[PDB]
Amino acid sequence: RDENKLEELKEQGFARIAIANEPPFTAVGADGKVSGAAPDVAREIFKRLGVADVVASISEYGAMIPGLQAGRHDAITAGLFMKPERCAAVAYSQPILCDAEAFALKKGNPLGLKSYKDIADNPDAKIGAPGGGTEEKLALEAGVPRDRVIVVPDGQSGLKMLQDGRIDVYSLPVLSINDLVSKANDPNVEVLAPVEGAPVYCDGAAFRKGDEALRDAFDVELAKLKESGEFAKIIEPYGFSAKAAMSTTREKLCAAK
Ligand SMILES: CC1=N[C@H](C(=O)O)[C@@H](O)CN1
Repeated sequence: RDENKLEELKEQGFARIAIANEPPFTAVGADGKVSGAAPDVAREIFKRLGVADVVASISEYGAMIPGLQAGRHDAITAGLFMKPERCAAVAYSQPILCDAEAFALKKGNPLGLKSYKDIADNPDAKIGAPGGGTEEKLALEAGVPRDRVIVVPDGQSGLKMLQDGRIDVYSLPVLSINDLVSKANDPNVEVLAPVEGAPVYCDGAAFRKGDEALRDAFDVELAKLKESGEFAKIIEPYGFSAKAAMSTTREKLCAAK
């Protein structure tokens, strides 16, 4: 289950992957099929490694690394963006899904919220964000107090919380917000993208430190997918940029900048 992880996954027939259900990063249809850019890439690569299918678990973003280190899943494939502190806890693949950050906001933006700092500087402003995710951390880092950063389980709840006036802003990656609002059919909601002063992130498939040999194998296929253009064929129908991911590396994103 360490150096010989791939072998066991092959003779097991499947790999356990962690997702959050946030299109177009991850998605689950009523059928039960797991799609989205991250699981499709993960699915294709595992297939190439002799691993016949993926079995997915839904959880919130903050439970993913703990679940991985506890050995509950074989990889995180969910748009879990590379950050120094995350990089120190897992063995990431090379970059896959890149995106900026966005705001879902009341029409006309009554509070003038354009950066995470704007939220911090207004004591009335509450921001909705996934628990343990990048947006929550960026709000906290900009100086939004804990009790004004509100944990939101998923996009549909964030939208509803915004409509109810529980939050003044809901924050996800641009592609996630765009997808959510276009399906929302709500003239009172408005998108602000990208968030001013917020970093641009890329994710990878995240593995246990002791599963680095599996990570290497996954990466050999990722690199071949990138080289052929097949990588672009999988992720770009979802709105992602292949070039962005190919323009940087794990080490650059994991660097303390
Ligand atoms: C795809 C996605 N990634 C963020 C993260 O990696 O924390 C989450 O906070 C929100 N959605």
